[PDB]
Amino acid sequence: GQKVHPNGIRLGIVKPWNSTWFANTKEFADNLDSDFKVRQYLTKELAKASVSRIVIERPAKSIRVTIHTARPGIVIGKKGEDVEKLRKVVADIAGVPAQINIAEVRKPELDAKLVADSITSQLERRVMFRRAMKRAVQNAMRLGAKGIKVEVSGRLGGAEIARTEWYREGRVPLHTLRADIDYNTSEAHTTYGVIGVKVWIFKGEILG
Amino acid sequence: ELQEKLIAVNRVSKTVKGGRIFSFTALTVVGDGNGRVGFGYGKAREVPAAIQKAMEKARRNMINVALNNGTLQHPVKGVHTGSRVFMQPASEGTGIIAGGAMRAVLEVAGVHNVLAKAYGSTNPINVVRATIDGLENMNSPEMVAAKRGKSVEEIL
Amino acid sequence: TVSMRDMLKAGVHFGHQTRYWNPKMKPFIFGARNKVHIINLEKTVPMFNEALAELNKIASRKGKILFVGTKRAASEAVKDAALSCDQFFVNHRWLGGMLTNWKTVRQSIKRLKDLETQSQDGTFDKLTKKEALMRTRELEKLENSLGGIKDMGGLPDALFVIDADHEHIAIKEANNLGIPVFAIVDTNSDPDGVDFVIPGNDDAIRAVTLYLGAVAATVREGRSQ
RNA sequence: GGCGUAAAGCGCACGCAGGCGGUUUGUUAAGUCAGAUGUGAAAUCCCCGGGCUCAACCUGGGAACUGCAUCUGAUACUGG
RNA sequence: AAGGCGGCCCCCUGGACGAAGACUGACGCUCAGGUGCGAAAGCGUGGGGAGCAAACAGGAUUAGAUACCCUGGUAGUCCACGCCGUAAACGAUGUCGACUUGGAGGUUGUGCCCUUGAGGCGUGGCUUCCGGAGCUAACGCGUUAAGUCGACCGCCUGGGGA
RNA sequence: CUGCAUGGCUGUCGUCAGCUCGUGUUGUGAAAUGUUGGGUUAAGUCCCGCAACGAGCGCAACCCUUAUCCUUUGUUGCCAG
RNA sequence: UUCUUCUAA
Ligand SMILES: [Mg+2]
Ligand SMILES: [Mg+2]
Ligand SMILES: [Mg+2]
Ligand SMILES: [Mg+2]
Ligand SMILES: [Mg+2]
Ligand SMILES: [Mg+2]
Ligand SMILES: [Mg+2]
Ligand SMILES: [Mg+2]
Ligand SMILES: [Mg+2]
Ligand SMILES: [Mg+2]
Ligand SMILES: [Mg+2]
Ligand SMILES: [Mg+2]
Ligand SMILES: [Mg+2]
Ligand SMILES: [Mg+2]
Ligand SMILES: [Mg+2]
Ligand SMILES: [Mg+2]
Ligand SMILES: [Mg+2]
Ligand SMILES: [Mg+2]
Ligand SMILES: [Mg+2]
Ligand SMILES: [Mg+2]
Ligand SMILES: [Mg+2]
Ligand SMILES: [Mg+2]
Ligand SMILES: [Mg+2]
Ligand SMILES: [Mg+2]
Ligand SMILES: [Mg+2]
Ligand SMILES: [Mg+2]
Ligand SMILES: [Mg+2]
Ligand SMILES: [Mg+2]
Ligand SMILES: [Mg+2]
Ligand SMILES: [Mg+2]
Ligand SMILES: [Mg+2]
Ligand SMILES: [Mg+2]
Ligand SMILES: [Mg+2]
Ligand SMILES: [Mg+2]
Ligand SMILES: [Mg+2]
Ligand SMILES: [Mg+2]
Ligand SMILES: [Mg+2]
Ligand SMILES: [Mg+2]
Ligand SMILES: [Mg+2]
Ligand SMILES: [Mg+2]
Ligand SMILES: [Mg+2]
Repeated sequence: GQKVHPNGIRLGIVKPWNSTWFANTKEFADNLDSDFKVRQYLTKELAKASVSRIVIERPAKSIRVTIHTARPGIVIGKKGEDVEKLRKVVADIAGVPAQINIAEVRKPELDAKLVADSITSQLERRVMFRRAMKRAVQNAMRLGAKGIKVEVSGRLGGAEIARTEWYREGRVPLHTLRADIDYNTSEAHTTYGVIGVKVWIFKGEILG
Repeated sequence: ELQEKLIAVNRVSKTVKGGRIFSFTALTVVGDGNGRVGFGYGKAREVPAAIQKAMEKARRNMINVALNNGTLQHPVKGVHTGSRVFMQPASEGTGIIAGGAMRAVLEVAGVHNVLAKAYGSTNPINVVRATIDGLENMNSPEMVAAKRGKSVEEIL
Repeated sequence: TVSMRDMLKAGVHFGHQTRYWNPKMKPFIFGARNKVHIINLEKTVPMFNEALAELNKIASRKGKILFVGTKRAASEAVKDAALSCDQFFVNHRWLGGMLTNWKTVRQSIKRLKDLETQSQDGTFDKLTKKEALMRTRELEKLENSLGGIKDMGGLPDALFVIDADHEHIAIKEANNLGIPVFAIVDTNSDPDGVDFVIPGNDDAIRAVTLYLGAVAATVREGRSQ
């Protein structure tokens, strides 16, 4: 358990929280359950949508869910068709009036949750894991990432001895605190077990 | 237009403090179907990366071989470090009669009629060096005529 | 184009002692006076003039010439000769793989330009002044090594070497790439790696100026033609 | 094919039999080389054919049987 | 020749080398079997016996200590004459001959320059170190070859068993 | 039930200064060089040298806290006048 | 000064 989580260590410096609200201790853990249930529901519902980061914010007892996705067309559908379907079930879960905003993800090859899920979706339909890791790195360094490191782990190709492998291209400074390391993690539930995928993407140093 | 053949891939090792580090070596030879022959030996952590380093070095340092019609010109011998190698010009359409690593280097050499035998150690790295060394000092009827200072017809 | 008493006054016939000489230099040594070999200038002149003709041959078709000498006594003279006929020089240490591993040194040629651009032309004063000296000593170091070839861009077409064994690394890189080699091959050097061998002294400052000016002429004479 | 270190130079030396032998001329013709003759059974193998509807098979002619003997030469080499 | 040879003196005695000639005229090289030599240890007979020292004894050390360490100590070591015939008897490289770039030495002759100093220029023998080509699995060898060849001999054929 | 089918997470060597790659070169090859040497540093830290030239992960800095000053704002905090 | 040994895949 050597390495710190690169998102959680940068949360005061260059990364924002995925939930930015306030409550006292009386109403804290109910909100944190309320934030958890909608991230649970939307991830299950928008699985085919390439959703990356669900940002939750609640002013004045009214939740505002900001969905980041690579394509909003499958999230919206017709104009106020699926978003309005998803808005009324958030209000059932959160118990407050809801609001869904959609921020489009330019360059989905440079977003760690999308890249990790692309590797997972490829690994689930039984592709060669090494081929999937090459194309995930080549697409990001072409699109302009200053450095990407991907990593799969355990039970690769149904081999009984589970091992981990990782590729790296460009510089990925994890110890630099002002480094924009986009880090997120996916899991592939293959027929031979569970393959965990990690991906680090370095965009550049924020000079605050 | 340069046909490319890998002869053998091999996994080597290197023991460090953490344990064994594995690596892969690749022995490839290229050729144009004529006297331009060249081999390469690459090495990397991964098998497709190792053949690519081998194909890269094989495309330069080519060597030129004065062939006959489709065969060699005189029975020549070649040695390198474990492998004395005999090869012989042969009649038309008898095929490449050659062993293992020697088959791959003569096929991209553009010969088609050889009678070969690899004596000694048949390690693919040294026997592919022994044929290239064997083919390089093979001399033409033109080369011996200019050297001895006679015509081709006085040599017959 | 250079007479024998030109060579005899500068000290081309001088060499090294009898405990340092190479037996391959036997067709070029005349005799041995005061335990120092004497270079046969009867064979120096028609071979050095055969070499200057090929310089006039290669620099006619706009070939690139690289001067190679890092003897730390003839370091300034090999720079001044290359700036006369505006060709390329190596006065401080020949980097291992400067020709064969050109594609990595190319990534330092571009770095040499950007450090000269940023500080001199870009005028990037008022930065963190310890890095401002780190920018300075970087540009000082790269100009000291790659400044003589920073406008060359590609591989040269002929190589002029001051010493055939002191710059033996540059001989091997030229032998791989098929580039012809011009070298002052002294008695303590190896005359096999040089494509056009020129006998002569190596430590004589007068002879270094004598050798280079005969080359700095036939490049300028070869450039206009 | 090997023998410093992988199996392998006798601990060293003298020396009989044996193997080998500088250079020049003459002679010899033993070796050697060439030719011829005799012989090397047939079958078999090989080549070109022929015959069984093809093939296996059968068969004509040839080459081969690389040997040995005798004779006629050749004289560089080796021997005398 | 190998084993080997160490104060000094004498007697007997083998070999090498050099300088110039003179002379014999292939008289040579190698060698199974054979014969001779052959360290130390050992054996036989007869001496000798200071020191050293297997064996053995005592002391320590140690879990034990038939060892290392200590104090003693006998064959032995020494001489004469025989025998044994073996060693990592090694350069782990059989002998003889020819050719093939160099450098720094050691030793031992000999010629030459005015020895104008122990110097200058050569020319032989033997020897040490480094190293090029070449060779070699590599290490390395490298004009004293493990390079390039010739003549003859000895020997090898998986590890044990042996 | 199987941590000896795994993911995730953690100890540990060890906050030890190390660990590697690209191209080049050397070696038939395993590999080597770089990364060694001279100094120096907490540090593969830096400088010089060098068949290496570069780059990456780390050793450092960027972060938090503490240590002095300034400006701004003074209640539920403060009391010199 | 003395200071030994460690099986299983
Ligand atoms: Mg931690
Ligand atoms: Mg074998
Ligand atoms: Mg054998
Ligand atoms: Mg042994
Ligand atoms: Mg042996
Ligand atoms: Mg012997
Ligand atoms: Mg005998
Ligand atoms: Mg004779
Ligand atoms: Mg005769
Ligand atoms: Mg006869
Ligand atoms: Mg006859
Ligand atoms: Mg028929
Ligand atoms: Mg018959
Ligand atoms: Mg005769
Ligand atoms: Mg007489
Ligand atoms: Mg004898
Ligand atoms: Mg005795
Ligand atoms: Mg007894
Ligand atoms: Mg006795
Ligand atoms: Mg007695
Ligand atoms: Mg006594
Ligand atoms: Mg005692
Ligand atoms: Mg014995
Ligand atoms: Mg001895
Ligand atoms: Mg000795
Ligand atoms: Mg022996
Ligand atoms: Mg040597
Ligand atoms: Mg040999
Ligand atoms: Mg020999
Ligand atoms: Mg040998
Ligand atoms: Mg475990
Ligand atoms: Mg685990
Ligand atoms: Mg347990
Ligand atoms: Mg089990
Ligand atoms: Mg490398
Ligand atoms: Mg190589
Ligand atoms: Mg290291
Ligand atoms: Mg290393
Ligand atoms: Mg150092
Ligand atoms: Mg560093
Ligand atoms: Mg026991």
